[PDB]
Amino acid sequence: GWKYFKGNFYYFSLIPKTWYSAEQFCVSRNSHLTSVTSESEQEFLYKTAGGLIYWIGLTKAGMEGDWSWVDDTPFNKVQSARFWIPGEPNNAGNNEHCGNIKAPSLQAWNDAPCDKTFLFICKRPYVP
Ligand SMILES: CC(=O)N[C@@H]1[C@@H](O)[C@H](O[C@@H]2O[C@H](COS(=O)(=O)O)[C@H](O)[C@H](O)[C@H]2O)[C@@H](CO)O[C@H]1O
Ligand SMILES: [Ca+2]
Repeated sequence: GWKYFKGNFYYFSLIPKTWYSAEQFCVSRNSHLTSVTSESEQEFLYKTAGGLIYWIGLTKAGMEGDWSWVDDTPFNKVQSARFWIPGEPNNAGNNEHCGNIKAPSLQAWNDAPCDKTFLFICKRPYVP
């Protein structure tokens, strides 16, 4: 079921999970919840998501509560500003510490509670 895009395979889940249970599922398949580091990757993901919400590898880290990628890609605040839905991250209820892809637009990301269940997207490097 994995889809190939620019040197990576992607798994769009059929079953919803909390953010961490999803990450654990990805890790069990030698992958991680997906990072997003280019407009073309953002586009590939939101087009494939077809208007549905999917957990991605976005999650808060450090005392500052800075966003980070679970796959350890450094998070680039400047280059990522364009990828959030206007108004997000809005940290609703002081309890939105993980990130999903929501809107079918380059401006797609939202922060939501880690314990909410959504479909999720794993990313796995292809190694020739
Ligand atoms: C107890 C409760 O239901 N609280 C509501 C909040 O969830 C909600 O805050 C919004 O939550 C959405 C969730 O989007 S999601 O991807 O489906 O998880 C967005 O994150 C949005 O940014 C938040 O403002 C507020 C507003 O609808 O209503 C509360 O009652
Ligand atoms: Ca939010």
